[PDB]
Formats: sequence, C-alpha cells, structure tokens
Amino acid sequence: MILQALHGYYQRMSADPDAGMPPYLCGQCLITGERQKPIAQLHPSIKGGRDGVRGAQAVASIVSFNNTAFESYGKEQSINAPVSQEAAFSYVTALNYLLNPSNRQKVTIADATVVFWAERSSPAEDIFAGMFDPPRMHDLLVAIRSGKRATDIMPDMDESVRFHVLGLSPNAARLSVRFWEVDTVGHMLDKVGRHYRELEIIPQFNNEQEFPSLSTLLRQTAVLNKTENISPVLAGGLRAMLTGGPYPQSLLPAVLGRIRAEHARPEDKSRYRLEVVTYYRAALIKAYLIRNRKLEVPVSLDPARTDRPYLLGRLFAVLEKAQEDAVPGANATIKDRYLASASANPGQVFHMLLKNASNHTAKLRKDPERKSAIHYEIMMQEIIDNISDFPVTMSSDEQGLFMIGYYHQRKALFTKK
Amino acid sequence: VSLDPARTDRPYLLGRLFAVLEKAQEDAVPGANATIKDRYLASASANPGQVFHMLLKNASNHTAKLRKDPERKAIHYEIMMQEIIDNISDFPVTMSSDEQGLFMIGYYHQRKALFTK
Amino acid sequence: MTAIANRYEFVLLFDVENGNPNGDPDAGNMPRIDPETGHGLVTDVCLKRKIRNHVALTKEGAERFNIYIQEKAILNETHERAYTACDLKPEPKKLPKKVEDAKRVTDWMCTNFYDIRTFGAVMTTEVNCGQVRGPVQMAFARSVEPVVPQEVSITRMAVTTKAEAEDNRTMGRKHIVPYGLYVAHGFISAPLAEKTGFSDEDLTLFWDALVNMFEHDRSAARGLMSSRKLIVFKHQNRLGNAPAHKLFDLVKVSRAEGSSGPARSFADYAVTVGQAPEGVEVKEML
Amino acid sequence: MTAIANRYEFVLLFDVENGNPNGDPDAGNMPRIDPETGHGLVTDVCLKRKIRNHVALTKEGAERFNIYIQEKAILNETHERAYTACDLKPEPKKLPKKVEDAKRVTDWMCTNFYDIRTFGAVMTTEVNCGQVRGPVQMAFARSVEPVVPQEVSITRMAVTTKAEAEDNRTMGRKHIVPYGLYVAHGFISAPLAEKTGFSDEDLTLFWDALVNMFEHDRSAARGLMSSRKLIVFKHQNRLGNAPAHKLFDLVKVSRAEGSSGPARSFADYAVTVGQAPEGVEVKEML
Repeated sequence: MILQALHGYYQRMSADPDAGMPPYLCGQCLITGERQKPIAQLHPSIKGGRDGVRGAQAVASIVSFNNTAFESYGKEQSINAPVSQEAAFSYVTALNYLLNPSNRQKVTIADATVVFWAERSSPAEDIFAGMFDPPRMHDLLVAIRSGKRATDIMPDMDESVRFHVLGLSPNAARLSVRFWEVDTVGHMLDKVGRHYRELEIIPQFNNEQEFPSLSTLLRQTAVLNKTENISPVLAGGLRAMLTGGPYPQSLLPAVLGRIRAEHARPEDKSRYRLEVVTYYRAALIKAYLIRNRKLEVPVSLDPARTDRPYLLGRLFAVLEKAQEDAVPGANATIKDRYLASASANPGQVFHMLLKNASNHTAKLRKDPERKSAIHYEIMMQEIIDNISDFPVTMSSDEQGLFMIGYYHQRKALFTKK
Repeated sequence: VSLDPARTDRPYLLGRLFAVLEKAQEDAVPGANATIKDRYLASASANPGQVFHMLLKNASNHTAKLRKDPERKAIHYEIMMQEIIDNISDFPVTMSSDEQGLFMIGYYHQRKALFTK
Repeated sequence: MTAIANRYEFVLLFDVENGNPNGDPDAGNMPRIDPETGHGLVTDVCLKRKIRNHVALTKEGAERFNIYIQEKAILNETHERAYTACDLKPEPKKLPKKVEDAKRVTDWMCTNFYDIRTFGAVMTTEVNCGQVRGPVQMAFARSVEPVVPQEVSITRMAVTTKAEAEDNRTMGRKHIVPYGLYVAHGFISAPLAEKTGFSDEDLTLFWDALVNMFEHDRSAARGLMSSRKLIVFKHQNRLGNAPAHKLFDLVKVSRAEGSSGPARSFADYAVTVGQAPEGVEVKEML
Repeated sequence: MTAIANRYEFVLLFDVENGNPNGDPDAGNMPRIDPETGHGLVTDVCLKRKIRNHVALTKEGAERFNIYIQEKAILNETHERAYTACDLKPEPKKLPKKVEDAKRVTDWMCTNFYDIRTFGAVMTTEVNCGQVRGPVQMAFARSVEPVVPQEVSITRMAVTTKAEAEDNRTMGRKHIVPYGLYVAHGFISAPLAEKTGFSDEDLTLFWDALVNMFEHDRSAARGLMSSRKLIVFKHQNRLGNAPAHKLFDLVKVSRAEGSSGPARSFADYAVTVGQAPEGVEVKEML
C-alpha cells in the first residue's frame, strides 16, 4: 500500500478546515487505479534535514529515475511509475506534513525516521510517540505490558482503527522504505506489550527507566554507545517490535560482541565504574532468548535454576565481587578482560579465575571482612556443587544465559552486605 | 549429593584429596590465619608431582594430632585419603587448563561433602 | 625497475617467550586471542609495522626507500609533496581530471615509498593521491596451540602527580604469553607488482626483513620474539601453478614426540615440509 | 654523542638460597612462578631496579648519572626541571610545537638521568617530555628447574596497638625459595644507543652493575643471592650478524653428575658455553 495510504491520509486531513492544506501523457494511476489521468513526469520533492528525513539531502525523493540503469521498457523519468499528478502531489504533501516535527507524529530511530498515523482521528496517533520512545504514559505502558486492554486506561480509544507505520532511510537525495506495518491499534498495542514484557529485567540502578527506549537499546550495541555506529540493518530488524516476529538472528551476536569489546570507562567521570553487562544489554539478551529460543528467563535472580550456563554466570559474578572486595579502587576487573572467553570457552579459563579468587579471599580472610571472605567461598561452593564439568565450548544461546546469570547474580550482591 | 565418589578422574581425585587435606588441617589447627588452600593452591596445581608429598606429610601430622583425643574423627580422613590415593597410579608432572578446572571442581565437590552434618 | 615475474607464497613461524606479541586495545592490553578457542592472534598490521620499521632502520631513509606511515608524519602533508613534484594543484577532494596526471601522482607515491610500493595504501584524503593494493599481503598470525596469557602485577616506587597514595605503592600490570608458536601466511602477486613496480631488489629486502624482523623490536613488553622458519614457495610463472591452501598444507607443525606438558621452547615442536607440486619450488632454506 | 658502536646480547645466571627473589603483589607475597610448570620468575623491572640502586650507590648522584625513578620522587617535578633548563613553558599535556625544542627536553632527560639513557622512560604526562625506548632491554628471568616456595610461620613477642587477648600474640609469615638458579637474557641496541647517547662508559658501568647487583641488596626477605655467570656476545657490526636466539642457545645449563635429589647449590649444575658464530665475539670472563 504505502503510497496509497499517504494519499488516503491526505484525503482525510485535507477535508478538515485546519491541521492540513487544501491545495490541488494520459495513463492509469497506480495510486488510485483511475484510468486516463495525466501522469506525472517528476514528483514534487520531499523535505530532508531537520524538518524532513534526517541525514538526507534537502530535496530527497521517493520516486526518481535519474540514471539509465533504473529505467525499464523505454520509459523516461517518473513515467516508469505512472501516477496521476494530483495523487503524486497529495501523497508528497501528506508525507511532508507528517515529516514536520511540529505535528507530533514523527520519531527518529538510529538511521531511519519513523512516521505513523491512523486511518481515522484517534488518540493513538499522539500516544504511540511514547511507545516507541518512552519519556499517564507510564500507566498505559504498564497496563499494556501486563496484557490489559488500552481501553482500561482510556475507553475513548477505538482499538479497531487501523494504524500505519512507515520507516524511511536516507541516501544521496533519495529515500528507501526500510519497513512498513499496518494493523489495528489494538493488535499492535498487544505486540508492543509482548515486546516490553520480554524485555523486563530488574533495573541495575534506580535512574534507569522501566520501559527502555528503542534508541537507547540500540545505542547500547553501537561501537562507542553513540547513535552513529548503530547498524542500520539491526535497527530496522528490531520491525520485530511491532510485528511480533522473531528478533533478527544478528541481535544476540551483536550484543555479545559489544560486551566482548567493552570495558569499564571511568573517563566518563561516573564514580561507579560503568558496567559491561548493563541493564539494557541484559534486557536485549533476555528478549532474544524468550522470543527466538523459547527459553525461560526470570526477571530476577533464581537460585533454583541449576542450568550450567546460568550457574557459570553466577559464579563469574561472585568471583568478580570477591575481586572488588579484595582490591578496592582497582582500575580493571575480570569483567573487562575475561568475560568473553569465560562465556565462550569456560573449560579453558575458569581454573585461572578460581585461583585468582582464592588469592582474593585469602587476602580478605587476613584483613578485616574476615568472614565476607567465608561467605564468598560458601557461594562458590554452592554454585559449583551443581556443575559436573566446565564445558569446553558454549553456543551463543548458552553465552546469553551466562550473561543473564552474571547480571542477576551481580545485582543481588550490590547491597546484600 | 553432587560429589561422585566413583568418577576416578585423576584431576578430580586430586581435587578431592586437596579438599580432605584442607579439612584435616583446619580441624587440627582451628583459628589458623590461613588454610592450606591459600598456602599451596598455586603450587599444587602448577606442579602437583613435587608438592603433594609435602601436603601428605602435613596431613599425616594433622591426623596424628587429631587421633590423640576423643574429638578424633582422624580415622575418617585417613580412610578418605587411603581410598582416593588408591585410584591414583602416579602424580602428574603438570596439568592442562581443563585438567586444573576439573581439579577445582573436585575440590569444591569434596569440600561440601565434608561440611554435611 | 622491472617488477617481479613469479608468484610467491610463504609461511613464517615465529616465537614469543614471556612477552606480549600484540596487545588488544579492547581487553585492556592482553594479548589478542580467539575467545572461542583460546588461540593467540597477531594482526597483519602488527607484522607489517615491524617490516616497515626494519626497512626504515636498514635503509635509513635512502632514496626510493621511504616509509609512508611514519611515527609522526602527517599524511596530507606527504600528499602535497606528490602534487608539488608532479606540478599539479590538488582539487579539493579529487584526483586530477587528466587521468595521466592522476597516474603520475600515484606512481610518484609508489616510486619512492617502499611500504606504498609493497603493502599498498589508501590515500583518498583531502589531498587525494589515489589508491594502491600492493603485491604483498599477509594474514592474521595464529598460534598452533592455545595460549595461556598470564597477568603479571608490578609496582612503581615513584608517583607522577601530587598525590598521597604512597599508602601502598603505585600499581601496574603486564600481560605476557608464557610461550607461543605463531604461523603467518602471506602472498605476493606478480600482476600487482607490475602495477606498483615492486622489484626483485624489494623482494630480497622483504625476505631480509621477515628473517630479521624481530631482532630490532626489543622492548619492555615484547619479551623474546624470534623468527624460526621461513618457507617460500616460488611459482614457475606469473600466475600460480597450484592453489595457495594446498601449498600451506605442506608445512605441518606438530609437537615433538618426546615432549610433554605445556610447550615452552621451539624444540617442543617438530616442523615438516612436504613435496611441492611440479610447478612450484620451496626455498625453505630461508 | 659517542654511543656504542656494536650490538650486544648477554646471559646472566643468578641464584637464591632461602630467600624471596621477587614477591608477587597479588598473590600475597609468594615468589612468582610459572602457573603451569612451577618454574620461578623474576620480572625485568626487579633486575632493573637493582641496577638502578647499584648505579645510585656507586655514583652518588654525580653529573650525568642521576636516577629518574629515584624513590618517592614526583616525576612531573622532574619534567619541570627539564622544561626550565631549556627555557620553555610546558603546555598542559603536549610537547613543544617546535620539533627541535621537543627533542631538546628529551635530550636533556637522556643526558642527565642514567636510567632514562639506559632503559628509556615514558614521560607523557601533564608535563610532557616525550618517550624513550631504551637501548638496553631485559627479559623475565626464569628458573632452570621448578621451584617449591615454602611459607615459614613467624611469631612476634610484641604487639602493635592492643592485643586481642588484652597464648600467642602475633603470627607472622615469610616466603622462601629453598634454592633456584635463574637465567636472564638481555639485549643492547646500538641504533637506540645512538638516539639516547648510551656510550661505552655507560656500558662498562652496566656490566659492573650486573656483576655486583646483589652484593648491596641484602635484606631480611632477600636471603643470599649472587651473580654466577655473565656471558656477553659482542657483534662485529652495528646491526649484528647472528640471531639472538641462536646465541642464547650456546649457553647450556644442565644438572651436573650430582643429580641426586633437589638442587641446593650452584655446584649441582654444569654450565657450558659453545663456540660463537663467525662475526660474533663471546667474552665470558665476567
């Protein structure tokens, strides 16, 4: 549909006296299907930049045939896409109207700018801006995550109204449709609820929101936690949000690689040494494991799990806690160096980690804290009791479970003692 | 119970032996500033062939001390050591990384067993 | 200077004892490893840097033997030299429209920068000088057996700034591989040499650099590194007579039967070189 | 600057008796060992510290023979001395923008401080003086045979503040290597000596320091340590004419005919030095 839906949106908004604008060879128009209409040689341009598609040229466009390779059947310019001039103007005007940030129906996700609307006037149009990028909204989101109908928070919403989402990406003055969804407001609110239910994890710090933003989640996979370096394909695939389908298979390796390449950065002047397995990365891993792998993952530490990857993650967390207690103010921790290899090749490195932890607890048993020294040994003894061997290798899913276990055990030890 | 007394993997058995010697020492000298694990874990795993005999002399002394009073278990630990060493034909000169991981697993398994009521 | 006329493959074996052959910027400064298997890694750029350093040391900036990627060079300034020498004036981000002038600037870059002539270069900066692939290529070196990088903690008896830390001494730590044997593969392309002018003199200097690469790379972090075996496969004609992977399989590295435990010397390994196909000869004596 | 004109390698043999040659900061204070073979290790920084101490003791801060690291000194204050000696104003983190001025400060550091001239230094700080790589390098010293460190329980008949009892009152701890023979390899680079100015008298003082390192290092935890052999390989040319590993292999250390039981004296080992290659001279009288 897409272009026809923008045409319908122009028809809808153009009827109203406000919040819109009324301005106005032969062939068959592919937008309306009308026969014998004046086809357009060149469509009106679409705004780029701040009031348009971020990253695109000021006069970007959707339909363009500026090179011969793009022309078929001897047709010239936009004759390759026969659309009546009025329909072309209407759809371009609708897209420009939505692209205007003054209208509250626009959001930017990494590379692409997303514009959404409904087939009829509905409060969902101004509501969904918060769903894709959370800042009464919190009550709606918590209700949706639990699966309740949105009408329970506001009966005014007719959930049967169909909702459109369009994702555009920039190029050298020509745009690409990265994704496109159409569904009833009720259905796609259910899928967003499913998504947030999957992402649910105990927060690491009280300043972290309970409904992480999509941009914040994606930024945590980028190379240096910046909007650029976000993989456009990964952002586009993570469509999985509001379609309910499996997350892209590259998501888990991306998060694992980001954990592998990260380390504590006091240079940010954050007095707490920044975590490598942050709240958002753990949330992403949990969501991937629940959806794609159909595993059971708790929101908080589960000491009755007894899964070997989960147990190994917990053991790593307790070893790191012992290191932190034994060496206060240490610049680096095993978190920065051995986290990747321990998860990917436990049988090769855990002996060294355990010997280092023995050294750490030996220091504690002499210094004050003479028995958190015994407590950490008890934790290690209890966790290892459920393990028969250190596996030589673990799959990506097992590494994700390792990360989740490490995150859960680490949080349980912040203020246990 | 998670300990497997029928496994008989040499690193596993050596870990169990280390755990029982540590228990014997901690029973014979309560309140000691450092366990034999802290003192000899590095050398024990790095060069098992040349240090386990020393650990066994020390454990013999500890068991002899235990045997003198009714707090004597000493028979229990002596039987454990005699049983575990029964399955060892020779001490390794060195152990691979995974072998040392199995050593630690066996030590932690045996230690919990001796903590049981 | 006529370019080489034959295709070459080669295999290099080099050691490291209590050293850090190549640190990892992400894992603190630990030696690079393959986290799935524990095998050590050395980037190709690391070895290319050592070859560059050896060339700079042995030629001392002689003519036709300058290094483009130098310690404190500013690349755009070097690009300006090519335009000045060829008498063109640089367009703001583009090569001269006259393709002959672009070729002239690129050749001037190639004709007197040894590392551009050998490993190629990307010079499409503001002062655009073009691109070069370079006949010689190298792959990541990978240890024959997994390496156990142990971490060493050290102290300094002095403090840098005004601080009341010393209560304990200032702390620091090194990372070292107790021992590791690394295998590096490489290729030399005659068709590309014909484009860059990589000559037989350059090839002999390159073999010399590989043989003596580490002898002048000593430092506090490197430990003891040495080149152990360099096997060179020379093809009979401009294009190869056999696949590269088939030739690399002739060099087999295994542990000597009498050795046990972790490897700590080159004597713990036995290296065997098989018979080359009819169109290839092995210059293993290097 | 009349730097040395030849390349050198050397091998140093030293042993310890009932002492701790080098404690491990993160393993309590146990002597460093190879975590998979039990061989003892002594870091290069320890031997360099002993050489620095010997130079300080024997020269007593004479001109051109100061020690940069010193002891509890603040290094930025020393950098400011170099900046003032050159009549320059230090930027917050950056070297002088003029390359000649940037080299003047580093040259002043090299010429004034013996250990910068010898081992190099990293001086990139709030008062930036550049970096020096150091003509002389040493690798980790490794024991010939595995060592078995022993903890020795010690009691003190005095209390520090107030005894818990107010039976024992203190239980100390000592670490000793009952015996161990260590082999240390080292390199001296003429090309870098030419950069820093490491001259022949510096090299003579360095040989003297190596021979007499431990004679003035006695302490409660050191035990008895001494230098036993010092093999010096002097190449006939600036860049050398033999691989370092080949020369190091000429020094063979093997258990003597008294191979019974553990080694407990230098007489339990036999040391032999083979013939040197053509262009290399081996002087062993040290």
